[PDB]
Amino acid sequence: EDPEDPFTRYALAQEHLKHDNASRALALFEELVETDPDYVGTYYHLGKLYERLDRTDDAIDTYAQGIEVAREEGTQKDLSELQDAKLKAEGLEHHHHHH
Repeated sequence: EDPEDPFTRYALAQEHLKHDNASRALALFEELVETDPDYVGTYYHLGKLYERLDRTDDAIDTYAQGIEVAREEGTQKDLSELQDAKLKAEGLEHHHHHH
């Protein structure tokens, strides 16, 4: 187990969230997207973190990317959660746009 492995650094990013180092967790999840666009588990947790930081628009984008890889690469479990997490984010700022 190295913090370079996708699941390990993902789980470690969750630990950074718990230590209030949300900024360090943010960088981990954002890198997880750019390097491993396949890893659906990132997109959920990164978007949730975006909503915390009032980056709700960025969250919508991350969930949408997640949806594509959830339906093809992930499972229906992933797909439903990402579609759900964005539809509530559409109503946070209530300034959501047509994707």
